[PDB]
Amino acid sequence: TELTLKPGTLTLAQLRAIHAAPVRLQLDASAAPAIDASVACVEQIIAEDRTAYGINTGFGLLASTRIASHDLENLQRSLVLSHAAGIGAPLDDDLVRLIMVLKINSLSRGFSGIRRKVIDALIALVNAEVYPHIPLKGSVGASGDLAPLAHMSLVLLGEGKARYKGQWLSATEALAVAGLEPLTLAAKEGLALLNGTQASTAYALRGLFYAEDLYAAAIACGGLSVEAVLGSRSPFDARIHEARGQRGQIDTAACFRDLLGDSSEVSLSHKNADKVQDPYSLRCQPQVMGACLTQLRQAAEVLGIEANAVSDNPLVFAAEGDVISGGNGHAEPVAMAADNLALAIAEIGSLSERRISLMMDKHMSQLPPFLVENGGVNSGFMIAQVTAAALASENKALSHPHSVDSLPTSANQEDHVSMAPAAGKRLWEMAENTRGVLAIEWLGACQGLDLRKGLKTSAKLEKARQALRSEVAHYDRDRFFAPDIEKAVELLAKGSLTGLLPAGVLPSL
Amino acid sequence: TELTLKPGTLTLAQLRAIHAAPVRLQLDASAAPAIDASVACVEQIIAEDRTAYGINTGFGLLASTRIASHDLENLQRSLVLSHAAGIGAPLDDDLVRLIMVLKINSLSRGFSGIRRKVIDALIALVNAEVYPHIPLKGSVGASGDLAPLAHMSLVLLGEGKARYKGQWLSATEALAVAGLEPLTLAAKEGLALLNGTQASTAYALRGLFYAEDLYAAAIACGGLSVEAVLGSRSPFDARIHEARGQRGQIDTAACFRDLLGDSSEVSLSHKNADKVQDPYSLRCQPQVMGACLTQLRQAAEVLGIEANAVSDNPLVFAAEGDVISGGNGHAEPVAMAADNLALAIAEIGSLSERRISLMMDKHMSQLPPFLVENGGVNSGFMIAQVTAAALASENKALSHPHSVDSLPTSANQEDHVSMAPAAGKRLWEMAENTRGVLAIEWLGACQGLDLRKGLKTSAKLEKARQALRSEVAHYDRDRFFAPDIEKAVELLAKGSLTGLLPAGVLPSL
Amino acid sequence: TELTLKPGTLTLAQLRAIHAAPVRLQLDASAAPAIDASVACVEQIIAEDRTAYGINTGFGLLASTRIASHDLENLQRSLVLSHAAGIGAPLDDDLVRLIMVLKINSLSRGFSGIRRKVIDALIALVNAEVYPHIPLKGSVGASGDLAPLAHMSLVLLGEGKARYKGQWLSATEALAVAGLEPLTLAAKEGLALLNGTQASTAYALRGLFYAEDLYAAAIACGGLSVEAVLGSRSPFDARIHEARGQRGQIDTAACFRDLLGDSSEVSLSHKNADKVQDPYSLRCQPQVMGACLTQLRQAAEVLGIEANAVSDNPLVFAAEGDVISGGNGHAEPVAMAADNLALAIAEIGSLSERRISLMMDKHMSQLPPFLVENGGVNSGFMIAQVTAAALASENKALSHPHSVDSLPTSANQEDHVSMAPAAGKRLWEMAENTRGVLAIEWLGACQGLDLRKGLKTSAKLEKARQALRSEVAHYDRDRFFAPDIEKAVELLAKGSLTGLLPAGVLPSL
Amino acid sequence: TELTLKPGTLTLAQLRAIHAAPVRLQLDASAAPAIDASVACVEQIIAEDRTAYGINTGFGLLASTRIASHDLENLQRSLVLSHAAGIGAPLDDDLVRLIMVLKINSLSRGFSGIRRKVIDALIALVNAEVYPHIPLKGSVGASGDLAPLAHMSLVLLGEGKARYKGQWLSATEALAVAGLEPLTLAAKEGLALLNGTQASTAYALRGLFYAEDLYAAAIACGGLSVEAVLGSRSPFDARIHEARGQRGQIDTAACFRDLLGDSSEVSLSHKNADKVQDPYSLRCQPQVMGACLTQLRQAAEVLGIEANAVSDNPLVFAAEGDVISGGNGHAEPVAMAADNLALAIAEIGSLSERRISLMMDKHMSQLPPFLVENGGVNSGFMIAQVTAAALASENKALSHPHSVDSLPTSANQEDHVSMAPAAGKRLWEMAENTRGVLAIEWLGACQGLDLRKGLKTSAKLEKARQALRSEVAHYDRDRFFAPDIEKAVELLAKGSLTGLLPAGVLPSL
Repeated sequence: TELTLKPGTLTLAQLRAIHAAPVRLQLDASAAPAIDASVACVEQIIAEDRTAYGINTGFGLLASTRIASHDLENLQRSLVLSHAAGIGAPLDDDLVRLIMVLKINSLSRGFSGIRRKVIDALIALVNAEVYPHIPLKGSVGASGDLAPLAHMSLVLLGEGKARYKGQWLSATEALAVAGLEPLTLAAKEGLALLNGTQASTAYALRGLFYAEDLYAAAIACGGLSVEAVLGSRSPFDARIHEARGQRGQIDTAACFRDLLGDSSEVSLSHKNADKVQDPYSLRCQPQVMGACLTQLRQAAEVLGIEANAVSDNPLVFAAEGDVISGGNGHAEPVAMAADNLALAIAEIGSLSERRISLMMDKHMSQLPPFLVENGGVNSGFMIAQVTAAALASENKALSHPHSVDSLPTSANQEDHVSMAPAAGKRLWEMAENTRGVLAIEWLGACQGLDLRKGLKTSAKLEKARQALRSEVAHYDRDRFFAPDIEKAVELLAKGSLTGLLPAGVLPSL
Repeated sequence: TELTLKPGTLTLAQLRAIHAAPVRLQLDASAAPAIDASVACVEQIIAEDRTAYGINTGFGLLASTRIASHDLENLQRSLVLSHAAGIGAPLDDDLVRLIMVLKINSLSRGFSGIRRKVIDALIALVNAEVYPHIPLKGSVGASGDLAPLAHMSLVLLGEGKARYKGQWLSATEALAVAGLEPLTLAAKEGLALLNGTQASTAYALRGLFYAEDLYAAAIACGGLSVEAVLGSRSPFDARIHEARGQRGQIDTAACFRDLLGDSSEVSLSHKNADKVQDPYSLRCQPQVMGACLTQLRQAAEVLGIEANAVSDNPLVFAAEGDVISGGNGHAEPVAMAADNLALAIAEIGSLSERRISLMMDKHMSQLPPFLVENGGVNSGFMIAQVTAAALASENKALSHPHSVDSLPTSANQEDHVSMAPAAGKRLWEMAENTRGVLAIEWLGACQGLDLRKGLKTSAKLEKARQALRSEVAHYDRDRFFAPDIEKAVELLAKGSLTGLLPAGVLPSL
Repeated sequence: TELTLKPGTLTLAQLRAIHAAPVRLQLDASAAPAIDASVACVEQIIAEDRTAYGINTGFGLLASTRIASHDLENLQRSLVLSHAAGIGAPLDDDLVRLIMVLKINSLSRGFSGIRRKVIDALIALVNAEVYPHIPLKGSVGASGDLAPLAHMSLVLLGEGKARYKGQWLSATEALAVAGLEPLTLAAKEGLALLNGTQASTAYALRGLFYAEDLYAAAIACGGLSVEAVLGSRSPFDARIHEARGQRGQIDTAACFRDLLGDSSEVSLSHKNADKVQDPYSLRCQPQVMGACLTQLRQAAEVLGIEANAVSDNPLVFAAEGDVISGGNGHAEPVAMAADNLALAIAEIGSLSERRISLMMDKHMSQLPPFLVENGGVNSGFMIAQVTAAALASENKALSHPHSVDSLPTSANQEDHVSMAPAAGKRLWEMAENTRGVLAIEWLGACQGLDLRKGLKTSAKLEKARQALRSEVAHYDRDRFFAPDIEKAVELLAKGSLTGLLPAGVLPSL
Repeated sequence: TELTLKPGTLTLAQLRAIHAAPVRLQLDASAAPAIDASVACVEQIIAEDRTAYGINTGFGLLASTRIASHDLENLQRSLVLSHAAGIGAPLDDDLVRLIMVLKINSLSRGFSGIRRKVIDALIALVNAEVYPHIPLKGSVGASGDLAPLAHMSLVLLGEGKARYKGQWLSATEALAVAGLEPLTLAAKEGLALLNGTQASTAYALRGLFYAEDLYAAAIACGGLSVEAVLGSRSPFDARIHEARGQRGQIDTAACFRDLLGDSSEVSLSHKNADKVQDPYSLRCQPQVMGACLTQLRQAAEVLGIEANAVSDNPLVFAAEGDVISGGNGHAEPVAMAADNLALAIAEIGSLSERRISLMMDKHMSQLPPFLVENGGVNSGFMIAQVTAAALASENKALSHPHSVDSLPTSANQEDHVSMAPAAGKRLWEMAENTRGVLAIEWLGACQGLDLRKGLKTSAKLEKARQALRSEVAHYDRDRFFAPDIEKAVELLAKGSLTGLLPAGVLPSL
């Protein structure tokens, strides 16, 4: 798991890996020159007793006031302490890891004027699997994610706390595990740490990875449902999608053709396989899942760029000798990317729920009502369908956009903000909702196919069936339903179906 | 502390108490007649070989078919098992208790035809402080809260699991704690347990109780903020509110006058107290908070009725010998009550946030910028304000209504539902958001008052100052900020400020 | 139509009539003393050279500075002219009248310090049916409906324009139609006219009247649909609704029983009336429409009061000789009331849409597919149903609440506002959507009942059938569909079915 | 204006031109072979008495049943008549034009099996500027825009009505104007006309064009606002945006640099140009407007493809001799493109409002309060600002996604739909809101720059001042404000500032 980072070149697949599992990283040697050059430029500005806002200038009245080196050193600590004003649930370690790596990535490009040694400290925490406490809420994604990044930065100073092996350690305990001792920040370093969009970006990246996972599961589940109700393959005909010209849809049908094949034992099992027209939940899968693929591709485009962005402030341009203040802390693009992903995740679940609904209806599924025999006496999947409906509906309200709101802070200087952290975070729960729907679709279609005694579907959809049946049995007589849904959900969360989808379809896969 | 329950007569204050703390209850002697008559009618139907859907009919083709009663018993168990298809986090014990008591309340009115012994089993679990596991999601609040209620009912059967003294026990161990053994259900009892609106109702009642808590706190917090910035008392003059005629606003201004009084040491400290106009976030508090009061009163009224409703189906009318199938499981009124509460919770937070923003602006507060001295190098409350902004903004999307959505379930027999569980559960997080804003407002105004060296506000507001300062000190120089927010939040959560509000203002207080 | 106004006592029924048609009004003689005393108190303040903000002070630098009387009058003009900065479509005459009468109503209570003669001028425009141009957008309902009330007030000054007999006139031409000459305003008079919540309130009252109209039509439409698909009357049994205890639902089922009766020739046409269970869209009509009724009642309570409110600023209390600045211009209660009404109008239409969907499904309706004979070649109501689905869906997004948003204006002086105008005006379009759905249900049910050859429904529902068939014939063979829907909508808009409803059920009826 | 249409190759710039103004078009000679082959494939299927769904089968019972050719002509008429079930206001002529051209473009690709004469008829109507009546609402954008396209198609049959020179004519008169006589449709032709996404796509393309128009105006307005308050040009430094890597932001800052230049007479007027820090509303224009550019680009990509799509059903593949039923009538990609455009239009307006708020604040603008001198008695821009706040706030609710909603229609065969028409049409009003805000910003910045006596801004920004000042004078003393806003809005609407923006930035420009 050893990543040698060339700053600014992380790929979405690399980000997914960093999000998914611990990492051992090292900065590429070629990053050192620009990083050290940046610090040298700050050191010269101060050595020449020059005044540079964000570098050695104070605040408010002192904003046009050079600062005594002792006080400059002190100002750093005070900024981090006061800015660590976040609240709510701790982030989990995988997400904290991602955030730390994005900050390392950005700092290591050499425009922030921070000492290499502080970057090395963050790298050491990551390699040691020591994860600073970071509370979920507080950032508005403008100037940066000041509070969550400040909470992160506390551990560096020997403040706050960090998790190691699932247990909270004091910063000193935690630093020691990393082979570190508390740091003392210099000019510009507090700002270099607290400014930026890494929390916002990390929140949205997890939303993306979830959206991708659910896309991949939905193609396999949708394939099984088609098979379970003896659906047609004609909706996936390449000529249909070429004639439309929508690329998400073209690629989506291609995926369906890949998992389903030209036919199967089960589909060959009935004289007529298309005779009657299929419902839209089946027949329009390429169009709807195609619209979702494009959506998440559009988001991923924006987020993969932001993961490599230089997002602090002000920026140090050592090549010019320049220090400049811009607005890259404003995470507006991130906020809209998260609101875009919301549409994708919601509609993936909505279509799956209608496929479940379809399999529940005797007049449409060519299956026993509620997917069970002895129907007078058994309810079978009846309430599972209800749970799917509850989950799906939830996503309509959750899809309301956060990127359209803003409140001015600090006497109207921060007078427009992105609300990107909120946008990204709601995607995690929408993904839980859509994950439960798909898990119930999975259960339904596999039950259904079982009822077409001994008949098999395609090679990849048989693997999908086998993966489920490894944990949950055919539903005979009524039994406690919930645990089956729990197991299906966990399987999906573990990416059990992801490997079935053709590679290079999804942005980070 | 012993509740002697006359079914159908629980008050909002009793409901708050059950939600807040354990309960010991017993049915009033006057309850037996209706209960016994109800069961007798069901027994008579079955004895008279009569057919009654929901009593002794099977399902589907058997909807119009009497069932071999021995099969009838099994049907009850199959219903509970298959209907227990809920998903998500376990509800906490306080909410399970409330749900159980609501179901006891309803069944004990004598329209459900259930055996007293089954009510008694539930009463024993409550009194033994044994709380069946109930998953958060699944119900759409139409037919009833089938999934959460079935999970609850599993324990009665010796299935599922229950929490005791904070630990999960097997159903049989749990039952034994309560002095019970597994039950065998009889005719209509499965449906009597599963149908109804008790989960939805419980969810929205927790939402009301939080909304009331936050209202009370906001009156005190807003009172401190007025004093901190040397605001006027003129906006609260009773003649202003009488001339408008809105009762929420009239009662709200009366509370403000109660807590602030006609003047205080602090207010008498400045020559002019009204000369200049105060901003709307001050001047319009009775108008905005009064609107919120009304909204939560409108909701309280609906939920207080629903807490005493007979909500299962079909209903047994012993007096006429009738069993009738209706739609009382449809929780539409609860769903709209919860969406109504959302507006209150959001606007209480929005107004507090603007009061916070006011306190940060030197040109508005007559206080040091960001409420701290040594401004050159100290940020003070600067990021806490941002956090307040993030929390409040979140509430805008969260207030999108759930009561306006619906999906047809079970082959379109259940073709319209309420989505009340979703509506009420989101209030809990909205309340965390607003609670956070108010904690920061509380922190700001006490800080700000502190800077008016040695001056006191009114008798009640000084107690509010006292409560906080017992956990969180005055902010001198920048320090780790978040722990102070945590502490103020917890204080608020514990109802530290609720007692300051005058009697008989809030529905359940 | 002569209304003799006793200010502050208008009823919801009186407000409906004013909204519905031209009015001829006059002030009750008993109102003169308080109005005249209010003016004298202002004149005394001015004469005693006392300084009163809102009365004789300028603005900003002059806000606490008396102004030369010559300027005092000029100030009045500049306020109206500068404040008339609204935009968008002209309000129609009915709404302009409502707003005018509301401002007459509030001014006439004698707390505003305005000359009776200006009130008289307004009354004169109303009675002459001369309606000032007022643009739709601009107000945020905080301080008042400043822009729309400024536009209205222009005409009093001989500025702006007014509609008479459907044509725009110059203000001078317009004034002369009303027997008036351009007015010159005195101290406090500009604020008295522009401050207040009359535009917000008028917008929300029209939404209420619409919601009410749609409620009544939905009871009759719901009743026809029950008859068309041979649904049961049992869901309306009074005992069911009594047992729940919700007053809206109790009253709603009373209405259904009123129009349906115990039975009908059609209902008696089919052996079984309860055998099979009705779909929720039928069976839960009392529960859903009852929730809607409660909502619109809760809204009505708040708006009927606001219609009688004294909402300008500052307020003059001649009895004490006091002038007070308060926040009555903040229309938060009206904004929440409108957001509440949104839930009602949306859910009335959602339930209707589902009933339409039921009538289209041969497996549920017991009617030919799509309600026409010769289905192999006729599409019948197939696309009309789609149109109803489009209309219902729109209302989900339109139901997003406006009362949860705010932007600070006037340098954070007006730092919290209500957005009530936006909240109320969207209700008109939501009503248009729900009216379309109901129109299509009406057409559907009458068609379906026609197919029950010669069978009659109840006496009031046959009246419903007759009202439609007088304009729209039975659908034999496919024909241009749209003109049918247009006619049904227009019929509903004109209240063709409102008279069927029992009196005293809806707030203004 | 003579377009020679090569089917499937329309560019966004061509689509803009078609939306903006009348067109004379002709089919390229290259289109005939495929058009003719498709028809011939259809005619041969019928001549061989083979059975083809959507070609020669009836409906319902006849779903698998050929039709007597005479009846086949009748079935086409019945389809158009019954499907013309739309409702609401008439679309404007420009939009009807765009729809007709899109339908011609699609049919002309030769996959629909429609006679060239039917295409020629639509082309004739377009060339004659005869515009069939089409009602705004009814379509759910799945199967197609059946209702609006049927309404359009009526005229072809000698039914319905059409607008010519602003007047409604009967279909036959309209047809005569185009040199036509009523047509009789052949097999599959009704479906070929009614199926597809042309209405959906036309509605969203107008939103895109509006969004673009407002982007362009916003750069010029934002530029004037920077100059008016003496803002810095440093935020636009290319190195800042290069370091982030976002292309939308890069292109946007480039645009700001183009319009502003390195400096101006006004900017050189003040010693310091960056000294003081600018608010986010200024400083973060590249970041926020860049995110908006990206959003509309992502939508334009999808819509550009969709304007050229083959979207009816079923499709005729003459090459193979195949007729296939697919889901291209499902307009999901268009629904999401519209919801995406909503975020852009909202945030452009939001940023514009905050710049207006900045300009009103004397502590922030370095200009007189409310942009007027003699402030004691003049209110100046004070209420214009409130109007902008109202408009901007409206867009938050309107931004709620429509693409996340769906209802099953037509007996559960159309069980998932896109709601693309609603999604696109809400953009038109959101653009009116944002246009109003930008108009007010324009007025304010020019007012303000005027107050920097005699000083000029950049070459392009002076043209912007000139454009406005040609219709609206400097604001001296308070005056009727609204007409100035109307005039500014009209100027913007006519594209007055669009030409200032560098070429190659916006998708259709």
